Amino acid sequence: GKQALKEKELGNDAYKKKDFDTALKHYDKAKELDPTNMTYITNQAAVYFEKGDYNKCRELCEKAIEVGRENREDYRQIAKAYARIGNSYFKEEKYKDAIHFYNKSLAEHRTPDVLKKCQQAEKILKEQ
Amino acid sequence: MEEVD
Ligand code: NI
Repeated sequence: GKQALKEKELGNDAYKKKDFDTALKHYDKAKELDPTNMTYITNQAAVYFEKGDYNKCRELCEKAIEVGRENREDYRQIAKAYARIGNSYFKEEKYKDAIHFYNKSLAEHRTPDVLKKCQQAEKILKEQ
Repeated sequence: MEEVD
């Protein structure tokens, strides 16, 4: 499992500098080596989110959750996957869906950042 | 940016 984590980290470093092609290629190698790890998939979802491809981001998040449900110990990462789907809807101003997925996320694992994002989306929707 | 793990 060692090499996969090395590949993931080189991908993370690239992602942060906005070098998305490099990030995807290293995450691909990490997935090839450790296919039951949903983190490499959610990381690829982050890359598409930042490229503005919200649909692909959500497709990957759904995929990650599928993989994660197999290993019944990833509740925190599943919460993260749901939150990312929520964020992608938020970016597109599709607030009802953003709120709905933040709730799915919170039910798995409550986090202050997701709660804050949800409250923000709730305030925007309520006013509308 | 979105957070990576
Ligand atoms: Ni490389």
